[PDB]
Amino acid sequence: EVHLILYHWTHSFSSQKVRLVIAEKALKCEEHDVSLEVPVLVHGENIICEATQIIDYLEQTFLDERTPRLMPDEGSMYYPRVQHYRELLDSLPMDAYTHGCILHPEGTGDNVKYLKKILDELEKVLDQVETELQRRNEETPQPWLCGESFTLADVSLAVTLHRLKFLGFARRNWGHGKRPNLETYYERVLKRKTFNKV
Repeated sequence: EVHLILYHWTHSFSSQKVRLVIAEKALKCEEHDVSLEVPVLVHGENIICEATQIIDYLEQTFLDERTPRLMPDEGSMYYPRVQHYRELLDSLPMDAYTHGCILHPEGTGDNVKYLKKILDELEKVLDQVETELQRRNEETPQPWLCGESFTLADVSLAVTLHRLKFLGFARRNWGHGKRPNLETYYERVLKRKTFNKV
């Protein structure tokens, strides 16, 4: 029971990731929606910016047995694998699918080529995730992406999937015969109560 402050943009993608971690870790936090772009966490005299650095801080700093851990031990068996999927998902340029990376009309020729690149990049990441979720299925007599416990890889995936639904990508990328494990996963995430709150 410590008093954290979080300054965020309530509809931003970074904000949803950080607030989900904070809900999962069951931490008290006074939230300030400062919209009118990258989040800021204050913990007494410590001031941490950017979702990934805020989340890493929250994991290292709150070691109380009462607060759950979203990661296994750094020398544990499956830490490298969870770190791998969390970085994979966190590398997707989620803000770039709508407009690309060049907005001026005079770079349309190259913007559409960049949009192809990242959209092919997105297809492989989701394909890689769907095989991993099948491997988990083939070992269930129920587990999340990397193992039995909800994890930072699952935080990045739940929010990444929610974000892709919002942008109109879900219909062509899971359900209706396509990537059935992702559909089940997203359906399970929506019912989780920490995610529902955000």
